Amino acid sequence: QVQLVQSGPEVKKPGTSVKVSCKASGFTFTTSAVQWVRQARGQRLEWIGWIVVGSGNTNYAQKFQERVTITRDMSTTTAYMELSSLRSEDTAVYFCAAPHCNSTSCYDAFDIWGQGTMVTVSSASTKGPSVFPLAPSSGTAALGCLVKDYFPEPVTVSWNSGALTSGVHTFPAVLQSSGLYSLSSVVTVPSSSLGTQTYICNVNHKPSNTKVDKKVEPK
Amino acid sequence: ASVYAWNRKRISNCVADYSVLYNSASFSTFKCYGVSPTKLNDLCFTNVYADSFVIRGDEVRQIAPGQTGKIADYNYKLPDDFTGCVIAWNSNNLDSKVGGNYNYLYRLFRKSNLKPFERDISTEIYQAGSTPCNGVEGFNCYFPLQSYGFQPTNGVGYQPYRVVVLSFELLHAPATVCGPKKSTNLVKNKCVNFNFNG
Amino acid sequence: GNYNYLYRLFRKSNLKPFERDISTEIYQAGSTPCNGVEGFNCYFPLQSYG
Amino acid sequence: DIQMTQSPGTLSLSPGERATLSCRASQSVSSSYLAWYQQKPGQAPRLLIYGASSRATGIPDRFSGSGSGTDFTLTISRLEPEDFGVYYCQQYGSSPWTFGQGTKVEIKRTVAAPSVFIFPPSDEQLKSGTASVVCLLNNFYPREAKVQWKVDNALQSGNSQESVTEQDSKDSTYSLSSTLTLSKADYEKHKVYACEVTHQGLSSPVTKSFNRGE
Ligand SMILES: *[C@@H]1O[C@H](CO[C@@H]2O[C@@H](C)[C@@H](O)[C@@H](O)[C@@H]2O)[C@@H](O[C@@H]2O[C@H](CO)[C@@H](O)[C@H](O)[C@H]2NC(C)=O)[C@H](O)[C@H]1NC(C)=O
Ligand SMILES: *[C@@H]1O[C@H](CO)[C@@H](O)[C@H](O)[C@H]1NC(C)=O
Repeated sequence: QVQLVQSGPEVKKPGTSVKVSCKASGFTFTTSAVQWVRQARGQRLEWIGWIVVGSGNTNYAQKFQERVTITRDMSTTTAYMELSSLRSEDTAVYFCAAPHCNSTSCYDAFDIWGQGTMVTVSSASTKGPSVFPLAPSSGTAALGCLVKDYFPEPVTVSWNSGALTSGVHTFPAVLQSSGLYSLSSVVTVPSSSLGTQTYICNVNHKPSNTKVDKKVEPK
Repeated sequence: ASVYAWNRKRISNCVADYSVLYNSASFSTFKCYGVSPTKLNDLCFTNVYADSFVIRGDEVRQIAPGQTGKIADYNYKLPDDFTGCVIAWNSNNLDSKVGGNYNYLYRLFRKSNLKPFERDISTEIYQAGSTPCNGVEGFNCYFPLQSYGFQPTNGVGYQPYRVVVLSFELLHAPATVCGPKKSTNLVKNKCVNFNFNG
Repeated sequence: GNYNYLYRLFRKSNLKPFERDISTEIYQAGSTPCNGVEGFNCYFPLQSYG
Repeated sequence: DIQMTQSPGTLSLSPGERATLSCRASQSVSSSYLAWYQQKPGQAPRLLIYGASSRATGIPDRFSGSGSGTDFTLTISRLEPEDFGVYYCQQYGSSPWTFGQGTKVEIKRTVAAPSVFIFPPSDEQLKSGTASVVCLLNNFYPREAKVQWKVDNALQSGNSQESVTEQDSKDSTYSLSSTLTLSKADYEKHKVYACEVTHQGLSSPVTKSFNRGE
């Protein structure tokens, strides 16, 4: 079980600091190295820096030399990444990577990767979502739900408590200028089934503990 | 001296009093192997080796026969049949510097373990991967020595400790290193069992 | 590691033939009296086999 | 710093063809210090090839790698449905260990026109003082599509936002959702709301509208 587990999602205000953890398993941490890489939503991979676990020596990128410090603790076989003076530009997903090694030799690349830690930096506050119905117009029709004005990401949407999956499109959320997110989830069904099949969207937002079951009606 | 460059002193023909050192609370560690620490003055061996170095407190437990760790495996290994003593004392006031000391190093990587009483001071770049390092550090190519960075504010487990390991070697030669061998008062005109010089 | 088997490591004198000593008195290896208190130069006479 | 560039930007290929990706470095780098990673949406990168010509553990043998110096190539002999994702090349010899910009490998398909649907804002949201009109583009290819909002024949700009889903795993099509956001006052100041969709599969832009109230 050569594993690499990272912290959970983080939501910090601008001007603060975040410390992302990255714990190793399976291989011998003491003789390996750990790199940190960031990825903005829909962007490429941006290398932040690396650290030698045994020595503690660090190398950072030019763009992260000023606000990122990578550390490690061989006793708890965990490496950390401190990011000071957060801002909206820092809202991204952060990965840690390490070669698996035995007691004397190491792998020649970064083959073990963490699941990723999403860090959101904004002035917004926790808020539950408003679910509005997108009714189908009066052979196939489309209907859905609008999960509007919630924070932070993400929300999960299901149809018929998971029974309806075919033809379902849940779009990725957009960040409005108000700081809240908006998401649309649609489904195409035959026009005949509109009067003899109740459609209910199940919107769940764990950060706000919000569970909304909204029934879509043909006006 | 540094732990990887441990210093060895040779002791031939000189009387010594291990009682003023054993009775000293200054020494944080006084542990002997193969010979009792109390009964030490009577023993006689032809030569004495004195290995000296500096480590950190958490590593003082590694200076013992049959131990494993960074120091025991890559810096200083004691044989299983070691016959001698290990003495250690806290040297924070001497070997610790604010900001970290850069004078004491320790070997961090090595492909094989050290033989008993082996001394390795090579600075070859350790190849941790399959790709050969060509004198340049990088991924899977690290420098074998690392600095302790002793600071006065460090935890006592990380503070500097001076360690001296005394070993007593007997060869096919006359035994020239002897203990104090104190004496007592003498009484006359009474039947006594006596033990003079030899 | 089995430590249930012990052996006496210090004693003020050698045992006479077939003599048995099971005392756990703290052996004073130095000039400082121990007064039943373990510490520097005050050792538990028994030690476990490894 | 060493700059890593990847090509092509989008690799539209059919399942079963041979894929070929290129990676260029701004200066000569060691072949033994280059890696290729695969990343799927919502997933972590996965190492495929290292040392330019060393297959990783568990990676199928259809993935291969070649190159030397400044030019390197990643070759997929037979493209599998589980291989359509994003590919990166990284050099880890000289610090900083920069990454490439990525290559999206999508499933090639025939031109499909989008099904256009318009959704007026619900009365429940209208009670909140804000109106959101939604335009859905369903099952189309390629991904490139154009949506224009017209409110009483007045083209809108700067008050709408779009969102595109990943390529579907079954029909290899994309879906688009555009949301126009107005105040309740501005929503009640007009009557006809329409979205015009321009796409390759449409011989002419298709417009879907509704009358406020009807
Ligand atoms: C520690 O591992 C090295 C290298 O093993 C390789 O890399 C590992 C990450 C893993 O993927 C292994 O399956 C790989 O084989 C060992 O070094 C090799 O040892 C074998 C032993 O016969 C030898 O034939 C190879 O030439 C060696 N290769 C190199 C680059 O040194 C090493 O033996 C392992 N040590 C221990 C204690 O297990
Ligand atoms: C028996 O006990 C006395 C008590 O002081 C002690 O002096 C003596 O040495 C002991 N005998 C032996 C053989 O140790």
